[PDB]
Amino acid sequence: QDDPPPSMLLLDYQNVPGIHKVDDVVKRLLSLEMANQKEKLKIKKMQLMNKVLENPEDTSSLEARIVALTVKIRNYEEHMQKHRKDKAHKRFLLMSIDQRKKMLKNLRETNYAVFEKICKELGIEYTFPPPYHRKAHRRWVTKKALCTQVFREVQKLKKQKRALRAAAVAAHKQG
Amino acid sequence: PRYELALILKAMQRPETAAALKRTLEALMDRGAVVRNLENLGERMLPYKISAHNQRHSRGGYFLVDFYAPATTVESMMEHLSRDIDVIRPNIVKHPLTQEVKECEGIVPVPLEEKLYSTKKR
Amino acid sequence: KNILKIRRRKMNHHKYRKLVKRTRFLRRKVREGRLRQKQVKFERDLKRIWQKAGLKEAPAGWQTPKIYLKNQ
Amino acid sequence: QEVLQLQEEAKTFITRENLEARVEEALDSPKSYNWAITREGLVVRPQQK
RNA sequence: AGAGUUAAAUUAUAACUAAGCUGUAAAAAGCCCUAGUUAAAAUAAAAUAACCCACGAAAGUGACUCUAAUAAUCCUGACACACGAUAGCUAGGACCCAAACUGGGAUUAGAUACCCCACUAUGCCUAGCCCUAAACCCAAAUAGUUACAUAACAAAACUA
Ligand SMILES: [Mg+2]
Ligand SMILES: [Mg+2]
Ligand SMILES: [Mg+2]
Ligand SMILES: [Mg+2]
Ligand SMILES: [Mg+2]
Ligand SMILES: [Mg+2]
Ligand SMILES: [Mg+2]
Ligand SMILES: [Mg+2]
Ligand SMILES: [Mg+2]
Ligand SMILES: [Mg+2]
Ligand SMILES: [Mg+2]
Ligand SMILES: [Mg+2]
Ligand SMILES: [Mg+2]
Ligand SMILES: [Mg+2]
Ligand SMILES: [Mg+2]
Ligand SMILES: [Mg+2]
Repeated sequence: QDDPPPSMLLLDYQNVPGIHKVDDVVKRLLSLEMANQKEKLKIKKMQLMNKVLENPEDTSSLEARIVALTVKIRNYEEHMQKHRKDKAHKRFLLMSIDQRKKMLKNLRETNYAVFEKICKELGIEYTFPPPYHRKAHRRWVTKKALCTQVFREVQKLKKQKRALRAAAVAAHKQG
Repeated sequence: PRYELALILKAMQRPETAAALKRTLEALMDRGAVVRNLENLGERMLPYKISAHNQRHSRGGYFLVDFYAPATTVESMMEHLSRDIDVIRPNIVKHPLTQEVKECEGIVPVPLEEKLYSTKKR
Repeated sequence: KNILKIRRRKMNHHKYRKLVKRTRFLRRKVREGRLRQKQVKFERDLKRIWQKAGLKEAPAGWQTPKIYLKNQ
Repeated sequence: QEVLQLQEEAKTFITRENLEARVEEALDSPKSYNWAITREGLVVRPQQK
């Protein structure tokens, strides 16, 4: 988790001349201290888009959109941790995650170098969709578990039988 | 100006009022607030009878406090004013001077609505 | 007009609900039976698998849970 | 402009020093927010009483 | 979604005063630990504004305040994912008032109804389920056109 420090002097007032000469109080009113949450999101967005990107000027580029959407997503995460039962924001979160991923799968298919970088930097991990979405239910889950255990047994038994064969034939061939 | 504190104080004499205002503002500056101004709308008969702190009140002093504060803290101040027995009733509103007036360009007259029904001849 | 259709269904449904009330514990019995049957066919399906794979006993530590007979 | 404006307004804020003075000051000076309108779109103010 | 708050009613509960009060097309039963006035927490529900037509994906949302907040540089898309009115279930808390059920009173040939009185599950809060509605604006989503052109009725006709 990052920490856009309380004193950080909101985005719009950072580049106005001679700000640092002003007395403590006004500096304080322009701080992230007296700020909204939306100001901390503006800051977080700028900072991320500077760490991660190449051309922070292009809003249009896929990568840019992915970074922005990722800020929004981390924010819904926070909100959802506080309000467990808000179903509306759960919707925004899951939805907006799917949009991120759609865009990622679109990067990977077009500019791969960048996609690689982004996944590393935002810690997103890109999984390929499965073929066959099916609901794993009690019967199937159990049966499959069994079939897997059966398999592991059988091939272990073939291994033991081949150990016995090798030992027998070797101790025979020697004398 | 960011928040507006509407204070309705129990109606009292000079010194005690002054005291209540002082301790109130202090509490505000301790929750991290910066106080812009202090306005006094006078003491009046309350519009209806207000029951607070085992007292049924008729009159009250009225004050506004404009101040900037970190978003987190409104709940805190609110808690504080709640348990002060000298406050008849507290409220904290987003300061009305933050919202700015868009321009009514005028009243766009709405024409009667057409084609709600087909051209059928009854 | 259309209600004639609705009315029909209405009646059907009523009569059926009524019937489920009368026939209730008969129905209970039959459904419990079908659940046992289900569990069994399941077990057979599993047994069949580990046997056609040449094993004799079921693989180590295999209890074959009761899924359908799951307490209501 | 905004930063300069606030720079000005900051001279006037209430502080640990001004508390005593300012409070006693405000207790002296009642203000009204009241005014009425006329069918014409005109403002009418009470202080002429 | 959270947290905080309450104007109008209503009620526990006393204080006076009156013998009745309630109730219907009309009565009865009920109550007189009742009624009118004066005082009043809790709970629940949110006149007027609204002759407005906003927000939300839909279900839904119209007392007040603050915090958080309303995906996508915006095509379609599931049986996958996440939601989903009322009713209903589990557990704990609430209970003004309403009320299936039930018990009384009428009504009636009967009345396991409509009407009257009481009262319960339930409506509320917390947590989990349940996944249904005439969930219907009975009109699929996204772009468009007003050309051709009336089965009937309805909310005019059509293209991709
Ligand atoms: Mg039939
Ligand atoms: Mg009670
Ligand atoms: Mg009688
Ligand atoms: Mg209201
Ligand atoms: Mg949107
Ligand atoms: Mg789609
Ligand atoms: Mg539901
Ligand atoms: Mg319920
Ligand atoms: Mg319960
Ligand atoms: Mg009850
Ligand atoms: Mg009743
Ligand atoms: Mg009866
Ligand atoms: Mg809640
Ligand atoms: Mg509906
Ligand atoms: Mg349909
Ligand atoms: Mg569709």
